[PDB]
Amino acid sequence: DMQVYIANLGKYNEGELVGAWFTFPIDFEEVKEKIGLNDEYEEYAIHDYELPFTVDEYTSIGELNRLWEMVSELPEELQSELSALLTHFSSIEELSEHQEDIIIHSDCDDMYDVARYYIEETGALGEVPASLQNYIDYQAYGRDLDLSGTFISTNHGIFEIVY
Amino acid sequence: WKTLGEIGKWYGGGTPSKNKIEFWENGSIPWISPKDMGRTLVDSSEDYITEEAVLHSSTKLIPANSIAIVVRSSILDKVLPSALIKVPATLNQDMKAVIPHENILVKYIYHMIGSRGSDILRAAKKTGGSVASIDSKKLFSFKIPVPNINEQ
Amino acid sequence: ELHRQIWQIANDVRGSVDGWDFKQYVLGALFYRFISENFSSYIEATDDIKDDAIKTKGYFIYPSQLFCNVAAKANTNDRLNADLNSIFVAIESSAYGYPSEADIKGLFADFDTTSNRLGNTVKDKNARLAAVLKGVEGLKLGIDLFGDAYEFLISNYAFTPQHVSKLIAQLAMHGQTHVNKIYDPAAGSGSLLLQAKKQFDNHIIEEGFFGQEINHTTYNLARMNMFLHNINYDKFDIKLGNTLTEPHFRDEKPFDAIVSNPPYSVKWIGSDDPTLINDERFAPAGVLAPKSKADFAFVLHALNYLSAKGRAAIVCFPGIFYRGGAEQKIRQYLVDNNYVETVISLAPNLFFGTTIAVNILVLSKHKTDTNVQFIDASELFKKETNNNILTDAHIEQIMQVFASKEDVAHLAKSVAFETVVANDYNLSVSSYVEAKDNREIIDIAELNAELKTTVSKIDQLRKDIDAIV
Amino acid sequence: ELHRQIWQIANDVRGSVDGWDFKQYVLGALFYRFISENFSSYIEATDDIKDDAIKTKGYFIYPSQLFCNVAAKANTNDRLNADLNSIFVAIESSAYGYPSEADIKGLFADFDTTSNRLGNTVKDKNARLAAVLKGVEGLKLGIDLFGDAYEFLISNYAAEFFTPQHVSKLIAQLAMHGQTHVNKIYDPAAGSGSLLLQAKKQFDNHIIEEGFFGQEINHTTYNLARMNMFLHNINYDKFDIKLGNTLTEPHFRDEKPFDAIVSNPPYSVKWIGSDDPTLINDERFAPAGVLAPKSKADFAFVLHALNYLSAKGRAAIVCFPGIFYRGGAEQKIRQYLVDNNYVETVISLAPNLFFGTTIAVNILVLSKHKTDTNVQFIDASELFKKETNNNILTDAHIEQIMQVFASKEDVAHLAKSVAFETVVANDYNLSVSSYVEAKDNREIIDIAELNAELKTTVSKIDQLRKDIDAIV
Repeated sequence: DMQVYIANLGKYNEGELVGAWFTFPIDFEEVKEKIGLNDEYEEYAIHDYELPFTVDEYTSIGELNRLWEMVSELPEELQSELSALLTHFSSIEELSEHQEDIIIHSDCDDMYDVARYYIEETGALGEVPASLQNYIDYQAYGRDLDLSGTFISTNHGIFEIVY
Repeated sequence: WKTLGEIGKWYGGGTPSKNKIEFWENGSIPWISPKDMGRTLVDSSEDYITEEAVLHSSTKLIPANSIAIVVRSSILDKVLPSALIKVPATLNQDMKAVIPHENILVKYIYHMIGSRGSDILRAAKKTGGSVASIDSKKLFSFKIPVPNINEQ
Repeated sequence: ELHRQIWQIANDVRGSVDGWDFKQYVLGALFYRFISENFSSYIEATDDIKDDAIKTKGYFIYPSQLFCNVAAKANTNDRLNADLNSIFVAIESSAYGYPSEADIKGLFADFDTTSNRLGNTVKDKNARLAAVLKGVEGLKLGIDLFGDAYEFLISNYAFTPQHVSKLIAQLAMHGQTHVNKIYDPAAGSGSLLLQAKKQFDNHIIEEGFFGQEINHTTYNLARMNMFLHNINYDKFDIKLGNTLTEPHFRDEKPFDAIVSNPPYSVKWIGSDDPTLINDERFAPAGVLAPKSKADFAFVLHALNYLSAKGRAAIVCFPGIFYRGGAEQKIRQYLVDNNYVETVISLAPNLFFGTTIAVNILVLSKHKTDTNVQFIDASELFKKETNNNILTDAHIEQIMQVFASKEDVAHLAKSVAFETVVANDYNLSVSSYVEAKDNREIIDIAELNAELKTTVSKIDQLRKDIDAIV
Repeated sequence: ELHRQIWQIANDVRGSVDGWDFKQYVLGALFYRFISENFSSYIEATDDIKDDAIKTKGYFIYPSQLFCNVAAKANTNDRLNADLNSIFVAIESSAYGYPSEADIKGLFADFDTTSNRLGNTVKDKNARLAAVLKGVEGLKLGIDLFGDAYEFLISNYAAEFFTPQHVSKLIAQLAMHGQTHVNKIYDPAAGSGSLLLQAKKQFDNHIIEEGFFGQEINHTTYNLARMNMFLHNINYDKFDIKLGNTLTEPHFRDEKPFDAIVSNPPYSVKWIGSDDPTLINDERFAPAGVLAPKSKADFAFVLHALNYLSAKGRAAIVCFPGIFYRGGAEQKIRQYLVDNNYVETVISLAPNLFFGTTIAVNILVLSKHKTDTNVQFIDASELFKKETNNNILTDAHIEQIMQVFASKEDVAHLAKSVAFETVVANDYNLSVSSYVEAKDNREIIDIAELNAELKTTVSKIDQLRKDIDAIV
């Protein structure tokens, strides 16, 4: 989980291929003793990674630990679905802005359940007469909430990006 | 003409995990819902969520002199519900809570909310035509008359 | 009578399945009858209610120069009617292919792709097509009220009712006789471009009513839609496919007025699977739209194809609300100049198979220099089912509001640009003026209070008397 | 948690089109997947997932008898799913003929109406086969209802009868008692017979005797319901389902006068008489006297159900609650049912406890095993009629319902047996007895009185001081 194959720019063609996997936190001198040096300093050749997100080929290791600390900052159900949540967003501090603004639904599993939750148990309208009990179009209600609300269908539930 | 929310650090709330059976059944902190709302002076709600649930609920602990407010599901159309919450109780992101600070009377703050309800509905009014409703923004951004502590 | 023939369509041809399946067959027979009547009328300019097989190529090139559909010598619907109720089916399948040969010039064809068919057996297919052709044949259609039947038949229960389209047209039109009009991105039907010709029967056509559309059956019915309204051959065509992927014509040209009706949150996977960051239409945005919407691609596409008198009247669900910093910088680039000028919100429903309030964005490369919103919530005449209709001169009231930047209470107005940047770039919280506010006088209430308390007290002591144990 | 994963796969394979054509994909792929499990596991004894001409159909005629196919020796899920740009087009309607026809023996035709050979394009078509059947090839375990996705692909509109499994469990545990007998089992008007699956694949080592001669109208529904049980090892060598309408064709009329049956009679089961053919003078509507009308012909089915009946074995049916006795048009019908105890017991239920009805039904249990007394042993609730995530094994009630159905357990706030002559004394209660004593409170005059008195006396001085403060 969350480990990188990063060495080295010396012998740029992935010659001097060393340094297998580095879980976080990752140090300059730790990897430097892992690899030696390439007679100078041109290292952390990002070429492979077990990460739940998208990383770049020249990201500095301090930025990597920064990203990891932002990952470890977030709750683990969100850490499981960072791939889905980052589709709406573009960065993690951006995600850390509205990290309070996520509605989690383990209880709701499709849009129908979202409609039934926000109508029935929320009580968004009050009266459910027995003459009117069946007669609440959860499908169209979910269509209209899908038009309005930013929704994300995931494995562990449905995540509503409300602002 | 004190602008809203500046009298005391009002809170947001915080939503737990309902699958945490230890953090959903036991304990005695009253878990407050907007269907528990609509009443007046609800010290304790119907739901009794766990006292250890604050490990995995991200809520706000409240004193005996807090007030509550909703931001979903009934306003954008009507006047806002409000209740005087009086125990240490907790609440989600479906609604919010206000504690005032020292420049005030919390009953005067409560009834300043309820009094200006016909206009503080209008204050941050739409902010989405969804079940999503009135923001925090102009719920923080309106000048109301707030007198001195001898006059509340 | 108009509604009598509408009633004839609403009963007679409706058989014997769901209308979306036999719709193609009905409209194909209707269109064939139209070409029959039109071609027979044209060849009289001497009694061809029955033809003659004397086809002259030096003369038959003149419809191919002129109407670009030589039907046949004697294969029209008037001439089908004698051989109606006879073997066989595919004479119409032939008489589709032959007039659609016509390669000279600018084909506007590949077109009558309806009847295939189902059908279960060949005699059943023959009897059904004979019934359809007789029922189309058994109508009382005079000569100009022909497209109205198409207007009704496309307005089955299942599409942008005519007053809303008229509102878009009047928003598209003031102080303007200027080639060209029009371009349409994501046209759907040509029903909204129908009113373009009702405007352009007045002076003249200017250029072709250019559309592009995705669904191929919708494409065919739209092409025959704007064919049926006596619209000339030369200019008036629609391209098939997505506009987000491959818009054309890119080169032709910066336009002068454009309308739309985009779909509801249809997705697109292109950000950035090609280099759409470095295109000509999404690059001044700086970011691309997410996959849960498409509308801003349409509006940047729109303002790309736009002149000094270029205006853009587009519709939206309220997904343009604020929706975050990328959507902010969309809105910001719009309010970077007077690109967007006015917005107009309506009231729910007003739309088929739909709920929500809709929004009407008006765009121009033209100074104001501020945003003057022109918005009501009522009225919005909501008496005929359901918010129907914005009646005749009810829309003219709204256009008069649109006319010169008015500031009417309980109605929207100008805002400052400094206000809306002081605002977080929103719509349409300003203004939303304060309906249904009432208050009363003390003395009536308190005298009723004291008298009912006295009634209550004497009833309470009377109840105490009634407390008999 | 595993069915959460399988559930998410069931959600995601629905992208991007509905299970009308994905019917063909799921059924054919899961069918040959079952073949490559079972039939190929017969010929493992370790060699091939990539199966080849190792079948020896001269000796592999035994699963062509027992599994009722040699399916595809050279056309496997591996031997058809590899590439792009091949020859040829046509692999999904007609010419897998040797498993589809398969006349020798026990053939059970319209068996392979999903995907044989045609066919639209070159390898858009056959590479659709390649890529999609390869993405389905690896859908592993993560097996009793391993087509839970198929139990949700048939439930795609169902999130009209599509077998609510709690009701199905209720019928199967209410098939009890007096059940270890022959035959096992008959079903008229079956439809999606997975109620038969939890009725017999549950009772597999218990008792397994005979075939399940269901009969439904919709032919695609018929075929999918036929192979549905066969998906998870319910044998279709001879244990089969017949096609047609149940009154025009009540085959088998000869085999036999049945003993134990179940059914769910749906709606859309009405028919016009009354009767124009010799069903005016048949074996079942001449005992009825008056005959089944154009609309309410649900009451014919119980007339059918007594037609296939014996005294020991009991029969559970259901009807939507448009039976009180439905006037003199059905009174004698009801009276025929109380001529003797042809009907034995009735049970009511709770709305909804179905897929969006929201009405109850009436369970009618019929045997000629008499006491004799009228039975009204019903219970509306509870019957926790919320969903299937609380009280999942028992409803805390199926043993209690079982005990009431066992012998005459007459518990209050629940209805009990009445006299056989009481139902002809009354005008045929179905069911008004008993419905005992909800929400009847009673309080103390002094407590309700003095408290009101005190709170008024609070309110009077509150009114007076309010008037004081009402001064500006």
